[PDB]
Amino acid sequence: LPTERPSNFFTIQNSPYFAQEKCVGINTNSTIILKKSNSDPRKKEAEFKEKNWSQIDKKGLEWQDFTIKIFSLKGDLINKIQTYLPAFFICHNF
RNA sequence: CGCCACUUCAUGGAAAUAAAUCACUCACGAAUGUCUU
Repeated sequence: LPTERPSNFFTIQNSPYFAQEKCVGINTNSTIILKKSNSDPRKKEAEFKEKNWSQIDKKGLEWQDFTIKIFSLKGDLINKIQTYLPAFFICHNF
């Protein structure tokens, strides 16, 4: 973990998401750059580059509670949506 | 823990449809109804 990061910046080290593996490494385009630490060999330390953080294709975003608005002039459609909406989100990922 | 990327870049439908297609006014008015030898 680089010990200089924005307060909203967090990492999931081992995840099934294996795209964007170049975001941590050697090249200057990487968001987090690993170089061999001084003194002791191995046990490299990481540096956070905010400029590369901005130009990342995908980010893991978690928000507070947010609203979903469904509009329909058909009352029976809305009431059927109300029954199935809690089940729909439980059964699906996005 | 180390190392490492490929793939995909628009199809289907609608392509004009109805309303009004000339309306009103003037449709001849005035002079001459014989004149001069």
